[PDB]
Amino acid sequence: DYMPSMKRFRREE
Amino acid sequence: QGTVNWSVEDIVKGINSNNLESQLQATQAARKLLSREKQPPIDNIIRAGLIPKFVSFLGKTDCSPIQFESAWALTNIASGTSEQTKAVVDGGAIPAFISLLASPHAHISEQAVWALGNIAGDGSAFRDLVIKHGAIDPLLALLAVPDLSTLACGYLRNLTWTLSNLCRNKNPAPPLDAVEQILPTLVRLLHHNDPEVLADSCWAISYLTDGPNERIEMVVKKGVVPQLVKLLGATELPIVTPALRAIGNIVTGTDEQTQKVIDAGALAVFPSLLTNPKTNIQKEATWTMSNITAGRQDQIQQVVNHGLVPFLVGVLSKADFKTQKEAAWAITNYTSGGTVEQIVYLVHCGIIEPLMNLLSAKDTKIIQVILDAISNIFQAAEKLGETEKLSIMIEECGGLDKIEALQRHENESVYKASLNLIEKYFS
Repeated sequence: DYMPSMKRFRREE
Repeated sequence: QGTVNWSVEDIVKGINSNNLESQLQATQAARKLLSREKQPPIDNIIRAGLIPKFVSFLGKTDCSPIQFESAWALTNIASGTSEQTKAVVDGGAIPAFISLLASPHAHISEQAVWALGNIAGDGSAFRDLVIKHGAIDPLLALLAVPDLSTLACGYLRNLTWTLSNLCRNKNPAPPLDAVEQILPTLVRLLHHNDPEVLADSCWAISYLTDGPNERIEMVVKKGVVPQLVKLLGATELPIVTPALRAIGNIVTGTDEQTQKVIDAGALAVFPSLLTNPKTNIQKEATWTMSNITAGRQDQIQQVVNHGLVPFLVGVLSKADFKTQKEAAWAITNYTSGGTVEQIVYLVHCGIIEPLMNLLSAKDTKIIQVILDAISNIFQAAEKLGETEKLSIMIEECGGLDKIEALQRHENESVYKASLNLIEKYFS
């Protein structure tokens, strides 16, 4: 919800 | 750059090419494929058997760029489903990334930190496996500087987030020794001036306090409760939210732990929290109050002294229904554990009418809770010989009609409790 994501995707810069 | 929009076939060709530079260009092309926002071909990359190659590239100390590109590719694969993360783990990625934590290149160690955060973030088993491989010491060693402000902000946020994932999830909760090893760094991060570092530190603390009173005690013993209360007062919602979660967790503990929350000055913030425009803040604040009113009579008295009972009346009167339910709980706990004088005070603040109004709700549990509260208040009234006055009070705001109607309610304990109330006080 408002918690940090469990996993994070590193997107195009 | 000539590494944009390669096919998977071309990537495989390059990675299999016996040329480190060709492998590097192909790995970068893979990274760029795997980092597009629209449906990155993670499963195609996995099916092509590339993961073991990426993992092997992690160990090429002589070619830091391919370490970086493969780290990023694997990071994004591990960000996916449990199955995709598992493909990364099964490729041997965990000790490779842990080895990369010691890299002299900040971007590479950072990418390793990120990857380990995704893997640990999958769940308890992978979290604990990351810990068994020995990630915690080098992770913490990355923060071994006199002043955290000299570290790059993004780097510090990534580290904090990964540590928070090492504190996250239950059944089982993290190993006790791992928690003890992480906690001091968490305390330090909890005093760092960056809103995201603060947010994530707070979330970590909230994870650690989400469990048995022994778990709570490990945290409370580190003396962080005053800092949590301070952060509870912050203007940034992403900070307040985990601060409040942690505080609520802590007051699910013992009377002494709860008392530590009160001594730190938490109650002074609840006029705002209980009227907060953000629904979940209000809900969690009211939940927190419900566990505080389940406390000792002197703690109930401190709730009274801080003027918080009118705010509970307020939330009961009008709020999101879930928040209202938390308020009903707060009241039932208050009346169960409170002195006669405290219950009298509660009635004088106007609790009866909104309590009665919520008896028309389509929720069996809150009906039960409210009926319980009414029972407790009637017990106080008996103790004062004022049951008739209370009966009249309930009747005048239309409570009697609702209770009479609850006699025909399908749930057993409901019509039993309501019939008892009718037969005992309304004849």
